[PDB]
Amino acid sequence: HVNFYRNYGKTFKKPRRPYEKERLDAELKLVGEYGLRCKRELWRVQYALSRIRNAARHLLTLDEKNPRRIFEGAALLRRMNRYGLLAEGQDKLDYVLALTAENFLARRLQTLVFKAGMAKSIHHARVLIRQRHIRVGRQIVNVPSFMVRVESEKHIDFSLTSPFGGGPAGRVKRKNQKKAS
Amino acid sequence: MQNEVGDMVDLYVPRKCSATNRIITAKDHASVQINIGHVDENGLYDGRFTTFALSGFVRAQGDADGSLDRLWQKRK
Amino acid sequence: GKTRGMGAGRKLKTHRRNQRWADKAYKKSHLGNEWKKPFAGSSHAKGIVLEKIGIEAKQPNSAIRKCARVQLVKNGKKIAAFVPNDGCLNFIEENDEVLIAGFGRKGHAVGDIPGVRFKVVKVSGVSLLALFKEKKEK
Amino acid sequence: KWVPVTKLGRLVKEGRFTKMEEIYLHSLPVKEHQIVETLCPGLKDEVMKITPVQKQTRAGQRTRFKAFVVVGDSNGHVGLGVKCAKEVATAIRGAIILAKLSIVPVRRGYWGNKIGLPHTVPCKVTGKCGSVTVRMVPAPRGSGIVAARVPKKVLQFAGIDDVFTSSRGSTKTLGNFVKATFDCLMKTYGFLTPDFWRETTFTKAPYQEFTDIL
RNA sequence: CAUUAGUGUCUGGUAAUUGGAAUGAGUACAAUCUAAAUCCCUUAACGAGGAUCCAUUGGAGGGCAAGUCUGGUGCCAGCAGCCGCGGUAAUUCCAGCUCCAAUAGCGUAUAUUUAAGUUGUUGCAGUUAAAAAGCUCGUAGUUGGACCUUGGGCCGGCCGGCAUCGCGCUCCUAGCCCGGCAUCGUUACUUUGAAGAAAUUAGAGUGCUCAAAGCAAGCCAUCGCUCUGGAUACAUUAGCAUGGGAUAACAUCAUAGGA
RNA sequence: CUCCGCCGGCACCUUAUGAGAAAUCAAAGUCUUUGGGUUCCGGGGGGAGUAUGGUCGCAAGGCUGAAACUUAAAGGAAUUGA
Ligand SMILES: [Mg+2]
Ligand SMILES: [Mg+2]
Ligand SMILES: [Mg+2]
Ligand SMILES: [Mg+2]
Ligand SMILES: [Mg+2]
Ligand SMILES: [Mg+2]
Ligand SMILES: [Mg+2]
Ligand SMILES: [Mg+2]
Ligand SMILES: [Mg+2]
Ligand SMILES: [Mg+2]
Ligand SMILES: [Mg+2]
Ligand SMILES: [Mg+2]
Ligand SMILES: [Mg+2]
Ligand SMILES: [Mg+2]
Ligand SMILES: [Mg+2]
Ligand SMILES: [Mg+2]
Ligand SMILES: [Mg+2]
Repeated sequence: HVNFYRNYGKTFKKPRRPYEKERLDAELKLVGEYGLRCKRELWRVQYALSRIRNAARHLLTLDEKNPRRIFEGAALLRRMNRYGLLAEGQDKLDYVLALTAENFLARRLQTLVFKAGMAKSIHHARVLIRQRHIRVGRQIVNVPSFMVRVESEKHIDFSLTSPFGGGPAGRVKRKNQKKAS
Repeated sequence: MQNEVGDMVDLYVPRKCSATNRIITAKDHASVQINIGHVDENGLYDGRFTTFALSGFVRAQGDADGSLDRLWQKRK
Repeated sequence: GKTRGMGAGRKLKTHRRNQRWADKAYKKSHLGNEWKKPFAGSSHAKGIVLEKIGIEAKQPNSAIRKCARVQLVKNGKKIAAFVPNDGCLNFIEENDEVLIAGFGRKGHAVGDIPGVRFKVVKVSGVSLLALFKEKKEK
Repeated sequence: KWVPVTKLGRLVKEGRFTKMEEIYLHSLPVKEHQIVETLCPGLKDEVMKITPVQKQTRAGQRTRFKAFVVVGDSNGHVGLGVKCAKEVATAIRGAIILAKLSIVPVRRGYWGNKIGLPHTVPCKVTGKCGSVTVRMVPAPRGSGIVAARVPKKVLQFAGIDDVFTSSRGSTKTLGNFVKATFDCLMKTYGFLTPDFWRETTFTKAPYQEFTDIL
């Protein structure tokens, strides 16, 4: 039975200590400020960050002129720059370890829609993205955790078929017009 | 010690015992710092002295006296 | 002291092999007497209720702990199972099928109930939880 | 007010001391807590544990409360104070004053590369109190503090950001655990590293610079 | 203004307050999907006022986050992993309210890993907490003192190439009389290489709308097709080959049977 | 018999710069800064040095040596009281 060969994986991990106030409050700060739906969204960002940090630490352990260090360091730095996760002049691979989960959270399409105007709020931005209302280059994206790249940050705008940047009105805007007539 | 951009990032480089080269920590209250004065000529004293530091380890072994005796025998 | 020779690998490995038997967990899992236990290396087991007995609690407490003696279908052993909730003993009747699980602590008695390491979890194909919380009836 | 009773206290009141490092360099015993409270502007305190101890008597058991207070600016000074008193509030007050009296320097270092601000302990360091031994190992930047709650609070008040910690003994004895952690921090400055190989140029001690004023 | 007020800031909210805007859950013409259907992706028209289109599982003494609130019961019934609670003023039972954690999921049983430096090679212990055999001898086993040049220089920009007081060559490679030749002690060790299935793991590339994935795809005038990709690495032990000869094994110049 | 010195014993006294949970210890030091060599031996308290099999003994017994079950502590050092 082929299709048994399709891979799949886990994206987050629960905390070792269930109830500690300090972590609880620190996590709720982020879940509120960035308008996330639950702790799992924060924990998957942490897990992705821990992956990239283990890679960076391994490459930093080796010695320069090691072609693995060279090749993978250039690739990892390019990946970090491509998503705006790293300022200019920072391509030293020690500034990857300094990178924070707030930086990943800052690149989600929810946060960028809020930060670009268009939203008036962080929760308005989410409900705006999950209602087919926002496009990136030409495509209607409705996943708030899209993680835009720095190149495509310019072309974000409203959809051509949402009332707020497109064409025809919605259910209720038409419904009131018909009952009015 | 030094940041890689030239800066000096330690605060308070400690003193080192002049007999054993051990560090004299902030909380080592058995250490002393001796200033022995320089006699030159008529009057036989101006504000010129040489300084020696002894940590609590040496002072507690008793070897402070021998160490000081041997460190004062340096000629200039 | 410990052997440290380069050519001492046999001595170290055989020594660890001998000494691991001094460890109660290793010996418990590697000696085979778990297949002689009531459940025979199982999480749960089904049984028929033989009678309802009721057991006292140990000294610092004072109460009657209401348990049902069950016979295991798979092997015919006879055990006692606590019926956990207030009034759930009245759901238990005579000669009805019952699903029993462990008590926690992996075969060791829990709390103040003397010599009982099993608990009743289902009766007549219906949960004690649903009967105590009125979600389903039998 | 203050009206200090020590030579250091007098020199601090006249304001001829700006940081604590000129008292650290000369290993001077700091006997009045106000000396700290001027030289360290933003020192933060925290109660970590209140523990009741008892002595048996013919009439009954006499109870006293012992407080553990860690203090420190998160920029390289920490102190730990423990105080036993008949009432929790006065035990806490005495613990604050003792913790301020005990403030010690902690040197920070880099794990692999000397970029930016120092983040870890310089090298592997250990501390012991009673049966508890605490080991602190340098960690890569951004790796957090891998330690239990007690040493984590102590290290946070120290301004160390990344460190790998290991421990042994009865850490559930919080007294010895916290004092072992403090003892581990205080000896980061007692290890002879090649950047300390340079010969020392001695300076006049504060009792000797300010001779004419006293 | 901060005086003496008073309200207005980001709205924080019991507010079944008022107000429209937005949307897909559901329903469904149609097209598409498909071997035929189906689901998805597109989509006409329907489809949201908060009683419903109604979120649960466990908890609230400590560990461990969250009530010294109100009824019931009275060492009973019951809870409780452990410590413990309940004997007429229950923070622990039975319930209500309220609060807490995770959340389309959460609880329980059993097995296993972590915690566990409580199996310890790294890395634990043995006076008194468990634990030095009553004492010595002794074979295997493990362990084993020091000692025999790469030391003094040239050489070109880490190393080659020489020279000091470098056991040889006919035969393979063989400079224009000239480096750098092979058998007349073996191994461990180390260095480099070859040959090592894929899938899995790590990892390069790539916007399946994101992701888990997959091995694709991207440009053309997104016009009679262009550029393509489908890397790379890890792989203990054993076996093959290559340089090194410090460290350590095993064999061994006093019958000179030596060259 | 007196004084001095060097090896080798049985020990003792004073002291941490040491170690340890401490009592204490100049070896129980040179340990998270953990690696000189080697043998025996421990892994919560009981059950239990018990049952069983083997082996040695005239015998008493010696050596070797479990499991089921049970239990939240048993224990070491020191302190204040009684
Ligand atoms: Mg165990
Ligand atoms: Mg609930
Ligand atoms: Mg409850
Ligand atoms: Mg709790
Ligand atoms: Mg709490
Ligand atoms: Mg439970
Ligand atoms: Mg108890
Ligand atoms: Mg509870
Ligand atoms: Mg309740
Ligand atoms: Mg142990
Ligand atoms: Mg005894
Ligand atoms: Mg003993
Ligand atoms: Mg032998
Ligand atoms: Mg003698
Ligand atoms: Mg054990
Ligand atoms: Mg035992
Ligand atoms: Mg005693």
